[PDB]
Amino acid sequence: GLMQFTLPVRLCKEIELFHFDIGPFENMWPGIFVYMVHRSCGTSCFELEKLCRFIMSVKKNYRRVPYHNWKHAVTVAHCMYAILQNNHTLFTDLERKGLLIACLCHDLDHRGFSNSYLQKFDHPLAALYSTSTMEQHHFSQTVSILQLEGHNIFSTLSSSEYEQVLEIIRKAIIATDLALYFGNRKQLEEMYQTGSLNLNNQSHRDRVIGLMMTACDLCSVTKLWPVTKLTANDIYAEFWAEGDEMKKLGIQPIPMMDRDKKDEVPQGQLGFYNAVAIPCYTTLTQILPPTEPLLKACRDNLSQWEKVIRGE
Ligand SMILES: CO[C@@H](C)Cn1cc(-c2c(C)nc3c(N4CCOCC4)nccn23)cn1
Ligand SMILES: [Mg+2]
Ligand SMILES: [Zn+2]
Repeated sequence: GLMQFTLPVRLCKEIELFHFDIGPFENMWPGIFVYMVHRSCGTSCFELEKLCRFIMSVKKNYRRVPYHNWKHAVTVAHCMYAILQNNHTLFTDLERKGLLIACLCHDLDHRGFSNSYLQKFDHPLAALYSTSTMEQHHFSQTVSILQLEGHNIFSTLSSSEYEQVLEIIRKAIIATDLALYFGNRKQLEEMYQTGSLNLNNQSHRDRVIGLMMTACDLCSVTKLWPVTKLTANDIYAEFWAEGDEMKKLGIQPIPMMDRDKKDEVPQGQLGFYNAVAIPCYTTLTQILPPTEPLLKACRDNLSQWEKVIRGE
């Protein structure tokens, strides 16, 4: 069904740009991922029936929550595609293979609940996974799908390479734990400014891949303002539903997850953009200068939040 999809020609041109919004093409998302895989890895990387069976299985294991959903999977994959494209050489074939599958799988089975929640209100997942709670469960969900019948898209690789790619993926998914991000950036900014950053160093590499994942995970802030506005509505809904359950167990949530304090959201993003996004895409533009448009967009959206602050 999926397997004879062919992407529209106007979309072949625009999918290459950073600001591209997948949003209005819901039925084309599976075929846009397939297209994106073929363009970056080639038409022959996986067996089509294996890929399409996997791609649809992933989709099934994403829930109908307001933000951390199938749409967000394809969005973050797209932005990876764009970075990989604009910096093709730097990364290996096995990295390209893994990061796109990673971005597409990185929130597999999200419920709308932060690590923080799952840990406080003592839940199984926090039981099994002490830290980066959900981000582990996502990688687990990735492998259970990878090991369904006819779903193992990697089976034509050696054991050696199957366990390299799965590492790349594990690392990547885990790194989308925004908790881990902040310390990662600081190392990169330093490794950069001290003339010492060496893409050849495996450990330096994984950090950059890490920073890449966070640039991708957050890339909603790098789209035209109306799309960015509308997406924040989607996360904050998810955040608010979370905050309501803290209220139903007699605990005030942080303002961010309290729907009654929605006035403060503009300042919340103003911080998040200053504390996280601007620095995120600023270290990324230093390491990979062809990703500059991402920092460009972030800044435009910052002043929109700043504008909203002062009555405009
Ligand atoms: C729900 O997790 C809370 C405990 C803490 N927290 C909230 C965030 C957070 C905030 C404020 N905004 C985003 C965010 N986006 C920024 C708004 O547009 C959508 C993407 N993505 C991921 C995590 N985000 C990161 N950590
Ligand atoms: Mg996540
Ligand atoms: Zn995500």
